[PDB]
Amino acid sequence: QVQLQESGPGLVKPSETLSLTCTVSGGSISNYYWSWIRQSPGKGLEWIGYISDSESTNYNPSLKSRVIISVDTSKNQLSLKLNSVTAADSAIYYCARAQQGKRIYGMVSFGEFFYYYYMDVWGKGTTVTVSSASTKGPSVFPLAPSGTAALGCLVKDYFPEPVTVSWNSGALTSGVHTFPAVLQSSGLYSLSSVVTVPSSSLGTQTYICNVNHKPSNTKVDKKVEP
Amino acid sequence: VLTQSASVSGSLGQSVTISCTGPNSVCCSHKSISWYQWPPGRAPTLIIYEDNERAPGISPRFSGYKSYWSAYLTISDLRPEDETTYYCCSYTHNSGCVFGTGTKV
Amino acid sequence: SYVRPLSVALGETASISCGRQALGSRAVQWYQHRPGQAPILLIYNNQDRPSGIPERFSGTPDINFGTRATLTISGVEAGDEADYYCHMWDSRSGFSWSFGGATRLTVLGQPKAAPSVTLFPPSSEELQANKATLVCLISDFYPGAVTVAWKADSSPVKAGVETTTPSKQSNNKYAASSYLSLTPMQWKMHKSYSCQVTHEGSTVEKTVAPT
Amino acid sequence: QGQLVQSGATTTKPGSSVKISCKTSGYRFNFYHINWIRQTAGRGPEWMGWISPYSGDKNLAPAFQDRVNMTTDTEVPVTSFTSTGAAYMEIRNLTSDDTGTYFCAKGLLRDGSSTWLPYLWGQGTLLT
Ligand SMILES: *[C@@H]1O[C@H](CO)[C@@H](O[C@@H]2O[C@H](CO)[C@@H](O[C@@H]3O[C@H](CO[C@H]4O[C@H](CO)[C@@H](O)[C@H](O[C@H]5O[C@H](CO)[C@@H](O)[C@H](O)[C@@H]5O)[C@@H]4O)[C@@H](O)[C@H](O[C@H]4O[C@H](CO)[C@@H](O)[C@H](O)[C@@H]4O)[C@@H]3O)[C@H](O)[C@H]2NC(C)=O)[C@H](O)[C@H]1NC(C)=O
Ligand SMILES: *[C@@H]1O[C@H](CO)[C@@H](O)[C@H](O)[C@H]1NC(C)=O
Ligand SMILES: *[C@@H]1O[C@H](CO)[C@@H](O)[C@H](O)[C@H]1NC(C)=O
Repeated sequence: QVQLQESGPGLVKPSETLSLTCTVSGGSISNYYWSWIRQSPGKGLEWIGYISDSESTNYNPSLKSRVIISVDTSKNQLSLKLNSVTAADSAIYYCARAQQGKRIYGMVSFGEFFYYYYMDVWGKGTTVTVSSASTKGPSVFPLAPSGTAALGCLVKDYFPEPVTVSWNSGALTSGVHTFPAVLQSSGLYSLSSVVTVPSSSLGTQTYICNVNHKPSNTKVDKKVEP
Repeated sequence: VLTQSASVSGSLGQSVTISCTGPNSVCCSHKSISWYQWPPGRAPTLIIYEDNERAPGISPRFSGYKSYWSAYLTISDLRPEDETTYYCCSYTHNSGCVFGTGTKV
Repeated sequence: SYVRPLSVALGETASISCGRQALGSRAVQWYQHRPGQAPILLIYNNQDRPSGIPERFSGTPDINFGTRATLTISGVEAGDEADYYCHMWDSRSGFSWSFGGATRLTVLGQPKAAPSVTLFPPSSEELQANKATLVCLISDFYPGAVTVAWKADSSPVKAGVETTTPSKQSNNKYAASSYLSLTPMQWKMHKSYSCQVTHEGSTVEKTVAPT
Repeated sequence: QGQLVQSGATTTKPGSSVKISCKTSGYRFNFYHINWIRQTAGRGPEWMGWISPYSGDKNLAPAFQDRVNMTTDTEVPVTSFTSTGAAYMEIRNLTSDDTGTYFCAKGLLRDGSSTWLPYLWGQGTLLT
């Protein structure tokens, strides 16, 4: 019923205002609590802050001095603004709905209770990289094949992570296998997607490899054939 | 459009690293970078061309390096005469040499 | 934050004790997180679990004070490998901003699986660009650790190789990629190129040649 | 070796059109391009254009596209590998915002990728 979807730049220069947004699908926004969570490599999950149903804010003191969370009720969008970003600010920024719980141990009249918040539905994450380097679209090269056979699609020299790859614009989905990237010494990632198809399908089921690298708005297509 | 380092300094014996970068119009992986030592209002000097090839006689402490997004000029083992203004330049084989902003060292 | 490991045999019952013990009445949340993926709230109140989570995930309620918060995962499977966070709230301490430590759960006694190596020669368009890359794609292997070895003809080649650290797949197996970069002349002037993938005790070779 | 003596540093006023000379020695004048470079004070140094003392082919920046005339006269054989040459420079719709020091520099190599690159410079001339 309720799903969330993040969206961000992916690349932000050092000492610059990072800005992400998050869309709610199915439910409203001004009747729930929403939290921003990031997860850096090596470091654990870090709670950034949250916003109420009355649009009241409360930031983590770890980054209180430079985080501003907002909300737009015209639709179901809530944003995040983080300035003065450093190299340690690159992470997968998640977006989740917080649910207020009231743990009561003594007398509510004396205030012998405390509120706790928990995230019950999360987003999918937005990869964000803080680097002085500039974005670069990839270079797609086909890998033609020769029981069954396997063909590929080589996505080399792009920055930064990630890159989505679908086969036949989304039609081909069985046997697809996209492999994690590789950070070469030059500083650019290199991917590789491969599907296993029946050998007899070589003539002539068209195999269109789709590649999208949003940090450079450079989508490309390429066909494979022996 | 070809931005250089604002300014920087060092000391005798240490090293310097000048920067030079720009957009897809003048940089980089499909262009060559030359580094000119240019005292203000005097005869310039070609230090390094083709990203890292030194001119005949240039001291080996001068070294060039080009990333896929920014070219560099290292000036190791400083000396008194290094107090000049340096300018980078982007060119191809059959075109012009778009100079850089400048870097006071 | 720091990571504390835990090994549980396949099919056993995992007992993940919380990182910090409560000073008063508590309300503890349990999150499941596998890196590169969104967390999964397993239990929100001291024992209340949301929908879409099996009954084998259980937490300890706050009946009497002194009971430690432990997440119990009965009947562990290879999918239960993830980081487990214990978001601890209590009447005494302040506002729980930190999710706490991270219990890295690995499930022992999983079936050994041999890799599926697939080597591709340099594409024509890449060679037209005066560059050439050999790619060695390894997948469906467990335990997730392999060693690649690139050889020009029979002599070894280590200058120009880039290999991925293994990555868990959706079927709980691992995948790795190896990229050998070389000039297009070194691809023509040699007879054949091979990618040796050694996994566990055995080694598997896939070779390619410009023909 | 190689020398490139430039003209005098006299000054004029806007609307005019001045000629700048560059006399070469110690090298074959035909074998290398001749570049014209401008070091204004209210701007970064600008490459104006180069010309071929051998093929007559010229190439100038689009900022000087229809405003500059680059000409060279044929060399004079001194020895088997030495000749004397001269290069000329003119400006059309000239103002006073084009004020600065002007240099002439010959090409780097006779072939390759950095053929025309300004390598050996002159002493410069002050303008208006
Ligand atoms: C005698 O001596 C003279 C003087 O040294 C020699 O002339 C020089 O020859 C070399 C090599 O042939 C030249 O170097 C090349 O320079 C070009 C740059 O010119 C290009 O750009 C012009 C302006 O943009 C353009 O107009 C030209 O295009 C045509 O138009 C002219 C009009 O006259 C025509 O003459 C041309 O022939 C063209 O048809 C021109 O294309 C540059 O592009 C070259 O780089 C390429 O090639 C090198 C390898 O050679 C390669 O490394 C590069 O990556 C790139 O692929 C190359 O640098 C030089 O410009 C000539 N002139 C000089 C030095 O003043 C002559 O060759 C000698 N002849 C003999 C018989 O000894
Ligand atoms: C440059 O000056 C010479 C001098 O006679 C002239 O013949 C030539 O046409 C001029 N060039 C241009 C482009 O007008
Ligand atoms: C080319 O050779 C001549 C021969 O004396 C030399 O003077 C000149 O410096 C050389 N050019 C370069 C760029 O070194």
